[PDB]
Amino acid sequence: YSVCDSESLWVTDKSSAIDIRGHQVTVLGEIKTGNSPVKQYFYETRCKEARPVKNGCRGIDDKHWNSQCKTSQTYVRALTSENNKLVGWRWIRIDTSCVCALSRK
Amino acid sequence: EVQLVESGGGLVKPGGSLRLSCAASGFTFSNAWMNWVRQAPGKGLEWVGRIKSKTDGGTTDYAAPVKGRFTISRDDSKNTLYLQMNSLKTEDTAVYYCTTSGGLLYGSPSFGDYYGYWMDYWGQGTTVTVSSASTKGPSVFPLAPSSGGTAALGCLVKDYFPEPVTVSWNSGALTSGVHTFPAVLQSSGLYSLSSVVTVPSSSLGTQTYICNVNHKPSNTKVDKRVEPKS
Amino acid sequence: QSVLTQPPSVSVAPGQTARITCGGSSVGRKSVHWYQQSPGQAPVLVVYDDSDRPSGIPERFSGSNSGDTATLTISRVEVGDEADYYCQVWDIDSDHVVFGGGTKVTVLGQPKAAPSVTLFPPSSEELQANKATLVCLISDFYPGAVTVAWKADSSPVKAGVETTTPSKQSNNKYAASSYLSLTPEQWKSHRSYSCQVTHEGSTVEKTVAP
Ligand code: NA
Repeated sequence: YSVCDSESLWVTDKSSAIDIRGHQVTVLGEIKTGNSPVKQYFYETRCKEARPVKNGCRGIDDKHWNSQCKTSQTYVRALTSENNKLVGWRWIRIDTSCVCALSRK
Repeated sequence: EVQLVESGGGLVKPGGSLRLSCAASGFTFSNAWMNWVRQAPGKGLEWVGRIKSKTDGGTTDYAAPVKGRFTISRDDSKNTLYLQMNSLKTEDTAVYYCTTSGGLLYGSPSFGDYYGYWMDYWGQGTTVTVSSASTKGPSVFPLAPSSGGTAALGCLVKDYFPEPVTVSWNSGALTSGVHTFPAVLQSSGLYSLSSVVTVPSSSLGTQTYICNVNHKPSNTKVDKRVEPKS
Repeated sequence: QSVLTQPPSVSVAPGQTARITCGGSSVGRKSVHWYQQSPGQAPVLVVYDDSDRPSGIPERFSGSNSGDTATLTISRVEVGDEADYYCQVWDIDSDHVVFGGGTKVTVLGQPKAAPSVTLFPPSSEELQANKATLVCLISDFYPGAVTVAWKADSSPVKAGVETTTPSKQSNNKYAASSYLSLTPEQWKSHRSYSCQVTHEGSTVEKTVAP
């Protein structure tokens, strides 16, 4: 078991993302390093829901803690543009895990 | 306006030491992070080290080739940055620039910070030469005259150290046609330069051409008459 | 300690656009700053945070960032923009400020001028001292770059050659000099020596004999 339940998916229609600068950029549809192009896909993992149990994450000490499952993001490099100019590889934020957030009381 | 004035550069032998100062004005020096950046002759810029503001901890960081030999410090009550350079190496030969850092909104940059941390003011620098060569006056050789009715003659000023050398002709009475070329720094560590003067070929047998070489670092003076091969 | 890479040189005519790229190191993870260094002067910040302009910097100077590479673009170039330009980043992987190797921007504001070449043989005085120096004096060329090649008879000779950097003369053209060291026996065994100076793909050659 986990404190939070996550689910994974192959994302094939990402057209926009926030990059490491905190700016919105366009994510291109495909890539080319070798002989032919490769469509640009991402492997994402997100929370199934915010409260897998009534009071939040599973296994939390209800009396002393508030809790909530949250989707966390990581950086991956992606071929990107800015209003179809300045095409290049940028570090962008994508859903990568589900983490339990805590606060006393 | 912001001013940064470096001082303390000079010529030393390997293993010597020097202390650079940088007098700042026109801004709150105590709030600024300060850097030293150097530039070897004819090469690019190379960060030497930094010292944070006292607010942000007043700590220092150094570039790899300089760690353990150089010490940065600051005196906020005199608005001065210091660079103590010990155990100098020939690779340390460079112009040394004093620099302020800008774009620090949050004190010390965090891991995830993308923007910030540029060098918004630079001083004009102080020159540090580290060389194992010893002070040495030049050997002077005549470059014999050997068309527009003109001949080129001159003299070769060889194997001197350190700069500069002053070449004149006929004690100063000859300036038209004189081209004293910048010196070459040889692999031996010594300089050589040439001065050539263009003159009319008709005067080669009736005008005496003497080149006066003065090397003040060694107190060497040479008068050398240049004459045709014949 | 990570390598920020720039092309070593760019030539551009007045009015044209100069572009200087910069890659490697932490480009894409930390913002890029750009510095202009005019001959004999300290560097000057001309772009910060990829694309912001400090007060007083002409709008002709703009930077951009394409993630893996950064570009300084100088529109409507002027002869005053002739300088070395350095990009700069905080290098995460080594905890260093790092600079690119620098790009020399040459602005072609004068007509091309071929170098004048004067070549001197060793003096008899030097020879009697068991030394020999060939002196090749190069002057009045524009733009300010030459390549010098020495030839024994007609064979290349790389050893013993010391060539200066070019320097600006008061007439705004350039001068340099090159020295070939030989032994007196090397000098006398050959029929001639030659100093060949190449400037914008054209060679000016001078020759001397014992
Ligand atoms: Na050209």
